[PDB]
Amino acid sequence: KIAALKEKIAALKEKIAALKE
Amino acid sequence: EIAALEKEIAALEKEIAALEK
Repeated sequence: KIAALKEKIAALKEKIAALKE
Repeated sequence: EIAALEKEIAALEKEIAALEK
């Protein structure tokens, strides 16, 4: 599923976003 | 397009590398 990956990246996006700030 | 979703993973993966550096 496209959402499947879209989700994973959504997690890493939030992870990096965390460390970012 | 799923190949682009998984490819993006490395994107957020490399970004996380910035967390350290």
